[PDB]
Amino acid sequence: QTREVLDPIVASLMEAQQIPGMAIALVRPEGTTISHYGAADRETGTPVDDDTLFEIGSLSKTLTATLASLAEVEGKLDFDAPVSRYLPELEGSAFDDISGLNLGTHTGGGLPLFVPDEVTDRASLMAWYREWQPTEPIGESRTYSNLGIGLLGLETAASLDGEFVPTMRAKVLAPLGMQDTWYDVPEARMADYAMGEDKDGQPTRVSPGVLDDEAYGIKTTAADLAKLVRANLHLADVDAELQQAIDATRQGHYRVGDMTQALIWEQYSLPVAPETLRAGQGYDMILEPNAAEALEPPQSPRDDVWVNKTGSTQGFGGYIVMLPGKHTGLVMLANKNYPNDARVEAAYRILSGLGAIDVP
Ligand SMILES: [Ca+2]
Ligand SMILES: [Ca+2]
Ligand SMILES: [Ca+2]
Ligand SMILES: [Ca+2]
Ligand SMILES: [Cs+]
Repeated sequence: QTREVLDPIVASLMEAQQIPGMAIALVRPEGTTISHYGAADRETGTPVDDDTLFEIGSLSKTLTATLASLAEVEGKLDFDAPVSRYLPELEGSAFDDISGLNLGTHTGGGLPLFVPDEVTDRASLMAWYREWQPTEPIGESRTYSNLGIGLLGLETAASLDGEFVPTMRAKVLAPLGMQDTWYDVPEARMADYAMGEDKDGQPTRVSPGVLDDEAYGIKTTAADLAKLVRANLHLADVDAELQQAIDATRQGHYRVGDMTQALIWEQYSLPVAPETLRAGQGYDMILEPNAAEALEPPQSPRDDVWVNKTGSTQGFGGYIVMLPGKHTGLVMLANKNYPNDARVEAAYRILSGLGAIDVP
């Protein structure tokens, strides 16, 4: 049925991009369909199944955003407040002028993409933040950033008086029922941990690193992510504060050309062209500063949009698309880092094929 539309697109996708295995969740009002394809590990041939864990990379950022938003709903975190209010060890730095909202929208003054090599632990990280000088106007320019969302994770953890991972597990993952979601894959589940393949056909698995948890560290199943997506689409029953936290992550905060930056989530008004989506996932959007105009009539969550987030590691590639107006969402996880253009095309074809959008 749904599988009739889905399966040939995935097969062609996996053949065209030589992806060993995929896990796919389609969320709709009527229920969720989970599909697994191919091998969790090319060398061993172990099949992808209900238990297979995939590195989701920057998809992790949506959880980080969600926890941040929940701290805000509980009144423990103020989004427009200076970051140094919750992290006094940054008092007197640029983070007297940068808010948690800036960090969640990548408008923190040009805070760079990658954690620098000199930063090896928490203490060298906080020293790096104290000394860093903005290179872009705060709140007026977007630079996609691991350091920024990372800091939002640390700001959030302080505001909740807890450690990031257990606090995420207790306040977001457990209540969403996301029990196959891990930051550090336990020894007992290593057999379910899919092996990544890089662009050269080589086995690869993500290494620990500074701010890994906050920015890119999650290993999970497609079904678990579908639960986050379910909740975003108002198709789950969750704690009222959690739902409100989740809803607030889709508030539009900045216009960035054709893209609206919400809280980590990025969105486009419908109808959207695939080329517009592709431009969102390209060099010009991801790897350059883009002018960003604040929406302070803070836009209420919209029901006429394409909401998405890509996430990758060296050996993994993931994509989440939500269409709130159609109560429809799509999660695609692969143990290959294949081009974002191809993720976009496959998503669009799936959703168009399902009748959830129209091509012209
Ligand atoms: Ca405020
Ligand atoms: Ca490095
Ligand atoms: Ca860590
Ligand atoms: Ca094509
Ligand atoms: Cs768990």
